[PDB]
Amino acid sequence: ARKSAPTT
Amino acid sequence: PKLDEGFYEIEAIRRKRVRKGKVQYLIKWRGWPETANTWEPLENLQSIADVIDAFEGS
Repeated sequence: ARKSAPTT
Repeated sequence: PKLDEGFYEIEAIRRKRVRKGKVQYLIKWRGWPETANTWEPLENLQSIADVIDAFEGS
């Protein structure tokens, strides 16, 4: 699976 | 919508929502803390190959 990087 | 460069394993599907017309799932990631949970659309969680193999094996 792929993951979304968190908001910065 | 920028992806983490890595590949990761779903531990659990925790919740569902609709954002901007797209369903997303709250994912607990295997080997990562609860504070690392993320909301993901289906395409990030499931490849076309996954779907086909799952179908052909059923």
